[PDB]
Amino acid sequence: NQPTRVILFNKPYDVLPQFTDEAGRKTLKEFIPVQGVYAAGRLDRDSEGLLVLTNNGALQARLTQPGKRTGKIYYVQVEGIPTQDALEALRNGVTLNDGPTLPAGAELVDEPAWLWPRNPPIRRKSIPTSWLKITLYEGRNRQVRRMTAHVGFPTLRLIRYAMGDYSLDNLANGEWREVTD
Repeated sequence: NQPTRVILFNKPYDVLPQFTDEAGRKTLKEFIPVQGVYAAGRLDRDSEGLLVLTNNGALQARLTQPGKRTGKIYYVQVEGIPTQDALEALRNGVTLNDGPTLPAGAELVDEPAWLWPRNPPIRRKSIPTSWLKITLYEGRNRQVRRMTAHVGFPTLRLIRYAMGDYSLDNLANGEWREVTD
């Protein structure tokens, strides 16, 4: 039948997680000259980082089926310096307009050594920023951005480092690699 194709991509900012043309927007066609693969877990246009692309239904389901509790690790740049109480809330649960969140990982971290510049750069001189490592097991709309804002520390930049088995290890922004066996 259809030979399996699995590709990992480090998605740039302002690129859609798709191959289909979308008027006025940049897509994966500019980066990955492969047809027939699509996202196993879409990553927002204004997010960056790990995108898994495949043609295989089993893998798609494994990674995306609602309720599968697929783990995702994000590095998030936020305004201010989150308090211990705020981080505890992120770990335990907050209630968004669509309901409570599941328990999560949330830790204050150093700016990652592997970070690349964003073009354009983030959104101020007199206000510090911080980095969080957030580990989620759900995939609701703009979830990390909504959670951080909820507890008082809006997101400026969002990078998905890992999803399921996969990570960005050794993948520059805009680069892809094939996963084979």
